[PDB]
Amino acid sequence: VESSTDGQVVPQEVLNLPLEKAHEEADDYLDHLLDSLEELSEAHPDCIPDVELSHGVMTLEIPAFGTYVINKQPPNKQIWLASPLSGPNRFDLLNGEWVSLRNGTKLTDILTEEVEKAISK
Amino acid sequence: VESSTDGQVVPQEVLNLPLEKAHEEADDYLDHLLDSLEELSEAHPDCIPDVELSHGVMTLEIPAFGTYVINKQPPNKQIWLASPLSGPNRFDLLNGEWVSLRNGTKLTDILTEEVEKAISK
Amino acid sequence: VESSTDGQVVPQEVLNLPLEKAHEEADDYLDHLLDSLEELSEAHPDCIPDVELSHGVMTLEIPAFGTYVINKQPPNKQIWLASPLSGPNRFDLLNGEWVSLRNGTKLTDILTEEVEKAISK
Amino acid sequence: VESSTDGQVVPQEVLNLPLEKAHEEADDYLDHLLDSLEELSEAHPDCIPDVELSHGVMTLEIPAFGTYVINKQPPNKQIWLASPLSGPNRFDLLNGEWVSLRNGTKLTDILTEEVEKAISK
Amino acid sequence: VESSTDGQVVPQEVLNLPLEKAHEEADDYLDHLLDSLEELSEAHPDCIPDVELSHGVMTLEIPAFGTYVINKQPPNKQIWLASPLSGPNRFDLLNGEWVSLRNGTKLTDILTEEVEKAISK
Amino acid sequence: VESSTDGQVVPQEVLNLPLEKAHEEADDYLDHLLDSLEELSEAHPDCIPDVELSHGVMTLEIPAFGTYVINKQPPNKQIWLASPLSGPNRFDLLNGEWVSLRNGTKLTDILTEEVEKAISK
Amino acid sequence: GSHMSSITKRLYHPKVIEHYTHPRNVGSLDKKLPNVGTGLVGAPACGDVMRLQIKVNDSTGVIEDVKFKTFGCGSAIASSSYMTELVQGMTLDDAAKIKNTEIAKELSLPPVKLHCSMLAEDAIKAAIKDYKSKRNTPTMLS
Amino acid sequence: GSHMSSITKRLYHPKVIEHYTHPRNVGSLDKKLPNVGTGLVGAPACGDVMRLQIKVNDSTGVIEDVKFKTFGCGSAIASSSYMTELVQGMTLDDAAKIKNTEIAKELSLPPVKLHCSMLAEDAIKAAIKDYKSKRNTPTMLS
Amino acid sequence: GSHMSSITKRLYHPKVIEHYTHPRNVGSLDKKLPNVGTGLVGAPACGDVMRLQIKVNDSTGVIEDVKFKTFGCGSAIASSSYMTELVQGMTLDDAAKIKNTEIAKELSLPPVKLHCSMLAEDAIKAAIKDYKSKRNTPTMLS
Amino acid sequence: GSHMSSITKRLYHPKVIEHYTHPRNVGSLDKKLPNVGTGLVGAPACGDVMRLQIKVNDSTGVIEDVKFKTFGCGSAIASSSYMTELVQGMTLDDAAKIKNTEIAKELSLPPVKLHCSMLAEDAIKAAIKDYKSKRNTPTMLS
Amino acid sequence: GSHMSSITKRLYHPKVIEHYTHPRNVGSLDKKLPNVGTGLVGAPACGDVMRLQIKVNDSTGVIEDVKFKTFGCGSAIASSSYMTELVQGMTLDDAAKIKNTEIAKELSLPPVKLHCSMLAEDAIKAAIKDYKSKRNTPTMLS
Amino acid sequence: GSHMSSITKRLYHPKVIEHYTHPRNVGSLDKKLPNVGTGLVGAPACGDVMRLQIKVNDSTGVIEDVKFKTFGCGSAIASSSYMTELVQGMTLDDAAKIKNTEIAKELSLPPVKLHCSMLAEDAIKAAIKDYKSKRNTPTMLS
Repeated sequence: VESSTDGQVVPQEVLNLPLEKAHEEADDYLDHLLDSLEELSEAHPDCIPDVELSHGVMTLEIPAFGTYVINKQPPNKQIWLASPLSGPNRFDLLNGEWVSLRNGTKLTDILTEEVEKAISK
Repeated sequence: VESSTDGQVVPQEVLNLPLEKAHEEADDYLDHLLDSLEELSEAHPDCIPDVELSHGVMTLEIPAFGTYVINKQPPNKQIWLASPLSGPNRFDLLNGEWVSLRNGTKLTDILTEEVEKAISK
Repeated sequence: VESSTDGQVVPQEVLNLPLEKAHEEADDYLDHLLDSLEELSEAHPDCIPDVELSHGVMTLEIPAFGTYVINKQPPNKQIWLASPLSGPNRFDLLNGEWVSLRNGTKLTDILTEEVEKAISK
Repeated sequence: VESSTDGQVVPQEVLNLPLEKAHEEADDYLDHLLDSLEELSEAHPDCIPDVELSHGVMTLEIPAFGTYVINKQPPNKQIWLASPLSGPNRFDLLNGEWVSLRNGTKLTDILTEEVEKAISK
Repeated sequence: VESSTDGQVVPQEVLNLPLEKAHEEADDYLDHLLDSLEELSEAHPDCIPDVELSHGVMTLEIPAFGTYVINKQPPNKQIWLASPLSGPNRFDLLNGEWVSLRNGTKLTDILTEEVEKAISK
Repeated sequence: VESSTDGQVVPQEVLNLPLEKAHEEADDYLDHLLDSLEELSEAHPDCIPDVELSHGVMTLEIPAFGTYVINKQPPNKQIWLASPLSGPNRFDLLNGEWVSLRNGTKLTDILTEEVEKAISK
Repeated sequence: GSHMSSITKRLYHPKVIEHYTHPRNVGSLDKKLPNVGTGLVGAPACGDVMRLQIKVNDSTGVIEDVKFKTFGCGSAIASSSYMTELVQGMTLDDAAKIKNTEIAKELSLPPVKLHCSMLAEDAIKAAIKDYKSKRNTPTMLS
Repeated sequence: GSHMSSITKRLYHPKVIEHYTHPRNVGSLDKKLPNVGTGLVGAPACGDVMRLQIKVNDSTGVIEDVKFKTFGCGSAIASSSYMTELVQGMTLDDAAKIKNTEIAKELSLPPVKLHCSMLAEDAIKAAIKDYKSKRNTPTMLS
Repeated sequence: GSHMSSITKRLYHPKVIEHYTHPRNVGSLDKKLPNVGTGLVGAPACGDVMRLQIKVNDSTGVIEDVKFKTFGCGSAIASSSYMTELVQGMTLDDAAKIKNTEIAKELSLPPVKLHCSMLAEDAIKAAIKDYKSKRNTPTMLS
Repeated sequence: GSHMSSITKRLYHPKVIEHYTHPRNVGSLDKKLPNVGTGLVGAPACGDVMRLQIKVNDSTGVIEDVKFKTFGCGSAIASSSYMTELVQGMTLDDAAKIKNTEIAKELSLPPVKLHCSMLAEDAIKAAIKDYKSKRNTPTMLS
Repeated sequence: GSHMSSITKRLYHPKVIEHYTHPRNVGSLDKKLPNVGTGLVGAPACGDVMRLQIKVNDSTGVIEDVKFKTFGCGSAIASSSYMTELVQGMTLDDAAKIKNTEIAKELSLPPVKLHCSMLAEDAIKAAIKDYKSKRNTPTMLS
Repeated sequence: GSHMSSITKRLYHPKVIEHYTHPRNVGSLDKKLPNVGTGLVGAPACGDVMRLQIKVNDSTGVIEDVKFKTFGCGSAIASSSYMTELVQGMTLDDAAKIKNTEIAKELSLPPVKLHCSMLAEDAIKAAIKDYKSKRNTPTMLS
């Protein structure tokens, strides 16, 4: 068929094959991050009391372990997400996602984790 | 198919069901416009030395057929297309593509007529 | 063993020896205050539903008795304090943490007590 | 004294010995870029307009088989290679040649390829 | 294991397994770099007759081999080392320590070599 | 071997025979001055305490005896020499290298001679 | 925007391997002995399949050979040809960062991700990722 | 914070530690028996010891399986358990994110600081570094 | 800068080259037979040859040992010695980082204009890159 | 998260599929006898089909009645029910025309997809668009 | 930095406390029996120990006398000596002048780090704190 | 230029190499005997020796004549021919600042990378430099 390729075409065997994570640009990454936040919200009667998206701010609130809210961090590297235990570590692009310049740690997953640890304990 | 709805997720259908598509507004419409533009361009009656889309401002040097220039108008009927053979028009959404409020037709269509006539003769 | 300035050298018994409260600088104190808030935040059923640290404005939320925010006071008696009971106060230094001129006041102890009373009752 | 620093020092047998190809840190690349720019433009069968450089700006001209611009982008996400069809991809220097943080390695190979695909047809 | 944290906490050993070097995140690195130079130098005034450290700039006067100077490069690829060895070398984080954008070499280790070679001859 | 121009292309045996250095591209002046500057830096163990590169501005500390500082003036005759040794001079290209407009001789020759005149006795 | 030439004439060149074999079609054909083991892509919505087999020097990094199988449009075959030519005799890094508007330009028009005409980008990326496993590093693979 | 629940009685006398080892007590006891050359960590003052044994698919960099030994605190049993459930079917990178979160949450009432109760911070660091060494890419380890 | 001591010192009487040949001179001399396949560089125009052979623990990516051959000048031996001492017990990346002014500092007072005083940069770069290539990753050679 | 039941207990017995199929299996069944030409959708390999049949008061486009068929998940019934309630007694436009979010909230925790467990957005789009074409207004549709 | 000398000279031969003690070694010696309390800090890992005993004129808060014991490095004896000389006749808290900072410079030239052969920092801080306790001031102690 | 001729036909027959040199056989072969002392350039590894010999009227500054030798590629002959035509009747000014582009342009659209295509640029440059030297002015030469 036609349009828009490769996720919209219908042979449905081009989606299990390796392809780059994004192709434009910083938009896709943010979308994925918000998507995770919506997913996280249910299954807590408390441990998420609302997710709020505001211009130049993201709030994930966790009052059952305490929390910090992230904001834009000036150029060099942008946006730390590394929870208190190891202190703040800024994150830069490395290959299709924001990977901290230390280890393989990626920001979206660190937020995913802290919320499902709450369901745990 | 998991992510990302609905322009990259298909159960092998929706390309035969009526549902709105495209839109970002800013990136998706230009991208679609370019795809159409280049596809129409082939087998031109006289060589085209260049088209450059520099930063949302496009010069298209065509000595073969129409010498329209497409640019982005500042807020107030956003986008500008001037067609030298039927004048200037400005377009705002009404059907999920930019639509003339001086005609009732899309800018996508303007390219269709003027370019494809060139292939002919 | 080797490293660092000062009292960071661990002969495995420097944790029972007295050492100065900060070696750098005024920030140390602020980190401690935040650290205390994180510990305190768990074990509140609805007493603390929110703690967001913004850009030098810190909100403590108690919906069930009212609350106040703490923030930095512009240079001249730096760091603001607030209370509705005893009125607002301000600070200087006397250990590099804060002063006690009137009358034994530390925002670390003030916050600590008030939040942990909520965990209690 | 001798001859003559920094490249010059070698016996001139270093074109089969492993040495840094050329670091920047802000001077070398712009000159190298200019040499490359002229080289890519010429030898195509289809018309190529004259590349024009206006200070702080640079247009690379390619025939109407698609054309991209080469520009510097201010700190963080440097030197965006805005392709109209594929969007921008950002590169931060990493091994003496500009390496995209969204892809594999080496900037130069992309320029080479897309230009010679145009010279071909 | 308690306070100060994350360093100077021990269950009677400082480490027993490797721990990746953290960011924390701008200032820490500048302190570390300055320290390394001074530490290497110490107990010898032959290698470096005098050091002056202003706020935001480091000078090390040596007439016995020339001079390299250390200063902070403006945002993105932060820290600048100017060395007459190979010219100025620009560094960006890639392992939680500043790694050369030439071959991939830590600046810390370059300082190691250059100071003790001076003490030697 | 092939690519780019002009130094790279030569077969490395036409070096002795007359060639043109060329600007490449016009940054050139900084590179040439840097080479001269390195010669000046060392070969005296008792003089030249510091050479500083502070990106665009350039300081050269030279001991007891008339001290001059040379740096690149922004285009308006782009070298400034500060000197209470023989007073100001200005320079313009006459054959692809800077020639004094008030001595009729290249800057590099003055520097070479003057520094090495000290190394003598 | 010029002829490949692959104007689907006489019937010789559409589509290369399929035309050579002997037997045809036969609706129970399997490609054997040759196998993939690297990049595989295919969109049987329009009946175009591409399979790139790379060989890569471990020490040098140079792409010794790449072979293209194209079971698709006649015009598409040329895109593959020119790309495999280019990549051979050039390093690993040349293979890397292949878009998607190189191959498309080669056929005629630059638009990214042609619907059933460019499976060649997807093919090369797959092949080199496969090679990264065999390289024995997973650090740059993710 | 919530119950595991761990009885921590009886005849152990303290906590899980007796059940795993075996021979009990015996005052001549040794660390045994399977090993795969992965990390081992233990603090002598907190009384805890952990041994994580990973199995790793080298064709994708995916943790196939991970089984654990926990000695010490009841909370630490849960730390090992929950992280090991999560990490499997996910890459190397994911494992490091999951352990860091797991240590900070598990102890509970977050005081920010590190703990010896769960040794998991040191134990994963050792594992991933060890994996790189055996995978033969030590340049990207450092 | 001071004497290392320099050329034709000491008790050789002239340098390393004469002393350890076997056969001297003889104008038909040959070097044989075992080599380790590490870097080789030589400029007979500058009258020098150097061969650094590293041995590498490929687990930690640390140089276990490094020995040298120096052909050139007696003064040059001192630079080769000092580096090999330094380099051992440090990572592959650390082993390099030699150029012009550093080579000059080792040999006395730098002119920083020097032309082919020593090959040591080319030699070490070659050796570490060669190791990584044999490891089956050529991404760090390029 | 709630139960309508979403298992649609009991004696149905597997979901709402067997409730209306009935007859089982039978491998020869067809949809019969009348039809009103309104929107129909179905996505095979999601195991669901939805058919909403509108009646429309031709004035401002108010939906007089709408009844549905739901085949698929028990959860899926809830979107068709809830949506039909809204649109009745009101114009179609102000009680419909929401894609991903309406589907997402209703199924349970939002997937952030409209595909394909609940077909309800596509089912309504088809019906109201078909209506508008017959009405003879299609310049605000397309 | 200058020669104490650290080793041997001037006829110590080790340190300065060994040359008066007696009993030697004996491996059963201890600090006995009357003591003034004050700061004491033993590092068993670095193997050095320092003991500063202040005497303080209570009325003016001035150090009447201060004696030291230095065990460990020969370089450290010189740092301890010069500081104890200096601080006499000056107000104790002001006099000590130590973060770190000064102690490092005395040792030879500062590494701009805490050496770990200097314990004088922990010793002095402890000592002045001890004085404040006895003087009955808790306000400026904390 | 589609054809310089590149091939060089007819009765050359392998380039202008053979046509110029000669002397055949003679068994005393070698370049001899007159020379005008103007520029000469030649690489034996590139197989081409080029010699441009100018004559210059000092009084008007005009290049009276300039004749060439071409060796190597037959493509180069046409470039040499056309340049010498232009240069004659044209001042010293024109005969200086020697291109570079001129050689490239003649053969094809300029590649902007010419490795040992012509040494003609060097030959004439040498020649005018020589002229300036003999008339005395090495400061307009530098």
